[PDB]
Formats: sequence, structure tokens, C-alpha cells
Amino acid sequence: DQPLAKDKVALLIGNMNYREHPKLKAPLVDVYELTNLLRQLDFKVVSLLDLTEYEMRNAVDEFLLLLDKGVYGLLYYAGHGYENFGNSFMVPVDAPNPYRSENCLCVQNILKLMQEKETGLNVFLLDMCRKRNDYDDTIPILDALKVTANIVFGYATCQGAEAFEIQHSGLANGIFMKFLKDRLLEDKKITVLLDEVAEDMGKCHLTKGKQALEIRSSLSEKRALTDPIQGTEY
Amino acid sequence: DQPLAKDKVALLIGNMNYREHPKLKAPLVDVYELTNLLRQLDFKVVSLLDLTEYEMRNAVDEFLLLLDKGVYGLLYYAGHGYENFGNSFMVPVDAPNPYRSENCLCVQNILKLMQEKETGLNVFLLDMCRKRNDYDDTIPILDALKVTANIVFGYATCQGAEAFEIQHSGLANGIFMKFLKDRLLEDKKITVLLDEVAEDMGKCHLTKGKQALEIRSSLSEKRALTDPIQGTEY
Amino acid sequence: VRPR
Amino acid sequence: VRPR
Repeated sequence: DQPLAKDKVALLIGNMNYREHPKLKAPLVDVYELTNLLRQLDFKVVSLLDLTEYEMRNAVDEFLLLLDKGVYGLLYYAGHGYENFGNSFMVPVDAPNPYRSENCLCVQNILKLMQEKETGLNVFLLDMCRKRNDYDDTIPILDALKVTANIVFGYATCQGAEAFEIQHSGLANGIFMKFLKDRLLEDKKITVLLDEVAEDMGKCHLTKGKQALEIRSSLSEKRALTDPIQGTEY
Repeated sequence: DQPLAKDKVALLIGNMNYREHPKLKAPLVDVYELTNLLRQLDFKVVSLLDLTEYEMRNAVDEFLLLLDKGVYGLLYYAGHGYENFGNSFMVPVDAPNPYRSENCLCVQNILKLMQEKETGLNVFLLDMCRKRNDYDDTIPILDALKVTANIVFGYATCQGAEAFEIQHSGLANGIFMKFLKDRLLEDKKITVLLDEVAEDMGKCHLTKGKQALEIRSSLSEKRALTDPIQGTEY
Repeated sequence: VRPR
Repeated sequence: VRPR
């Protein structure tokens, strides 16, 4: 009756040095912090910065190869992003200006690939803006996903809105990680943990009325990032 | 420090006797049950069955008029629905076959109207299928919503999937209400309460692999359907 | 089950 | 703030 993970695997990407878009600063520190925390929780973590489209697709293929039945998979992305028709896209550092969906990675496609590996848990922490891309002509018509009841999204912000870091950030985390880092070690279902983070963020004066954590979850079982890995000693 | 509601208002719609689509049975009992529960929680509840498009638009206008600053607004809909490009649509009993978005009510438009009233809480419990409507040609391009950090969706099922009731249902609730009715009176933040319902539903053998509760929430404050109404005695 |  |  303690839920267990077959393994715990994470991919973390922070994109900052954009060639054709405004540069960001905080993804480095955000990625560094979440790497440390997830290693404390016994994840195998790949953590990568300033990825071109090609490097992003390679990194997710490598991450996919580490997933299997019952494995807890987590993806964290800090950098530019957008959202068209409910699909979220991550923008690589070599994106042209303007750019379309074909220059970017679609998070929903990654989730489909993860479900094909029969993971026990799928977590996406998307620390990026979610406004429309006007130049993106195209339409999804993606296939419906299976009902696996094990999917949690923690979006740094709401659809059509922006996610933030502190101007000339230096050492400061972006807003999402500022609050996430103080709760991530808790031994609570990831859904509930993210809900507490949503509440903490709501006390932040800088972002009132412009950024709010959105949780989207179909996770039915009481799964947590602290769950022990099967066959080790807890 | 106890969160309070200015008032608590709900609209409940159950559609069953479709003229051109398969008829449903359970919305009646689902609506009856949630009406009773929400009245116990001091909501003013309007509860309506078998509404045509015209009656649906009127019912939501009346509901909108009852909303004001700080009011907790809740919408529950049981009946046929669909989802195109992340927008959810409720289908009236007089929908033609085929039908498009113009024959239906868009839930996101209702939420926009509610935010304009500055409600303190917006809850949508959508007990309906969420598959694409192939005949619906049109595109949203709706305006981004304000970041009010007070929005909770409890969808009976996941995007691209179906929500269910028991065949030849008789007295049985549909699957969503079967589980919701046993938790709704709890004095817990609505997000957390829905998460428990998601877990209960995951034990239901009939729906494994085909229906799972989806919660989508940006509610930061710890608001609950049990919160006392301001200026009454608690 | 009957879908909605 | 700086947006992402």
C-alpha cells in the first residue's frame, strides 16, 4: 500500500541565450536548484542549458529511452514558450523570429511518447509563458491520449498569461522555482504539493494579477516524488 | 483568516431528452443529488433539466446576474458535450445532428463573464464527454482570461475521452457524481476535495482506462464550498 | 456504461 | 519582472 516507483527519471532544460529573442537569466539557477532537490529524492537527473532545437529533440529521445513500465518520469523546462489551442510549445535558443510550431517542441507529443512506455507517473513542470503565437499558422488535430490517470502538469502560469523571473535576476530564482523549491521535498502526493505552492505564490506581491500557478492533474493514485524505488530499502 | 464568501450561488443543468442525439438518464438524479448537497452548504441553487439552447443561454444570464464581487459561483452540467482546441462546449437538447459551436454554449465564455463580476471563486464541474466535434469548423481565438487565481475545473473525464453513466441507469448516479457526492460536504479546499474524488474514482473497475477525473485549478487561496457567508454567524 |  |  505504499506506492512505489520502478525508477525515478527527470529531464531538466533551461534556455537563456536566445539568438533572436530576449535573453533570460534565471533558468540556470532554476535548473541548478531543481537538479539538487530531485537528486535528494533519488531521481536520475539529466540537466541541460541553452539547447538548440536539435539538442532538445535529442535530449528528449534520451530521456524517453530511460522510461519504462512503472517509472516516474518528470520534465522541467525553463525558458521561452507559447501555447496555441491548448498545446504548449517549448522554444529552442536557435528559434528564428518569427517562428512556428515546426521550430519548437510540443509538450503533448512528448507526453504521448511517455505513455507508450507505460510510465507509472508523468509530471511536467513548465516554467514558461503561455500566450498565443500569432505566426503559428498550424492546427493540432493530435490523437486523443490514453486515459492513464497518472498525469500532472504544474504550469508556472495560466493559459494566455506570462511566467516571470526577476529583472536583472542575478542569483534569484524565477517566480515558480522560488516557491517550488521550499515544498518539493515534502512527502505528499505531487498534486497536493503543487497546490501548496500555488497558495505560497499567491502571497507574492510582484506577480498578483499576472502570474498564477496552474495545476492540471488526472493522477488518481496517491503518488509522490518521494515514493521509494521498488526493491531498494526504505 | 477564515476565507469568506460574499454569497454562494450555483447553476445546475442536466440534459437528457435529446431530440437528435442519444438520450441520457442519470443527469436527473445527478442534478437532484448535487442540488441537495449544495443547499446543505448554503448555496442558492437553480437546478434545471432538458434545456434547449435558448433556455441554456437564459439560465446562464440569470446565474450571471446573481454574481458579484466576492461571490462563489459554481456551474454544474451533466449531459452531452465536446471539446475542440481546449474549449469545452455544452450541447442543448435541441442541437441538430450534426451541430457546430454556434448551437452550443462555450464554457470559457461563461467564465470570462463571471470574472467580469469579480467573483471570489469560480467552479465548473463538467460531467460530459470531451471528444472533438469533427463538424465544428470554427476556431476559438478567444481573448486571454485575466489571472484571478480563483478558478477550479472538475472535469468528469480527460480531454479526448468520454464521461459515463450506468447503462439503463435507473436510480444510479453517473460515475462522476457517484464519487463526488460522498466528499462534497468535507470542509477542505475544493482543489483538495476534488483530488480525493479523483482517487476514489480510480478504484472503479467499470471505468479503468476510459474515464478519469481531471482537475484544473489556479485557485491560490484556500477556498472551500463550506466557507461561511460574510456577515452570517458561523 | 453509456457515454455522455 | 522579466517574462518568459
